[PDB]
Amino acid sequence: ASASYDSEEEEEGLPMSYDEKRQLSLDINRLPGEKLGRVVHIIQSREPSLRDSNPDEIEIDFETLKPTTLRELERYVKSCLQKKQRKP
Amino acid sequence: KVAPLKIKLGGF
Repeated sequence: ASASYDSEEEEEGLPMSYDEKRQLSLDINRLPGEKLGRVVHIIQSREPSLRDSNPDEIEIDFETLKPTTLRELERYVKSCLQKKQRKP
Repeated sequence: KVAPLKIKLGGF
């Protein structure tokens, strides 16, 4: 009878804002190549278009990427950027 | 000439 205004906790199912996506790109550049290697594979998991290219190049498109991948990128970068300084 | 929110690693 009335929408409950659902507030979900769907990591891999939430639409990410342009602001979030923007931060994602920043957070990825905040990662060194050593750690970038994982985020590359995270994308490749869904994106065979990246695999189509050379893994030297990261291929990300924050628009056609799904929350499943986008959030997983975030989840990784954010785990690395938690930092002993932000969290002592 | 502006690209959408994408990012390359290394070269282009």
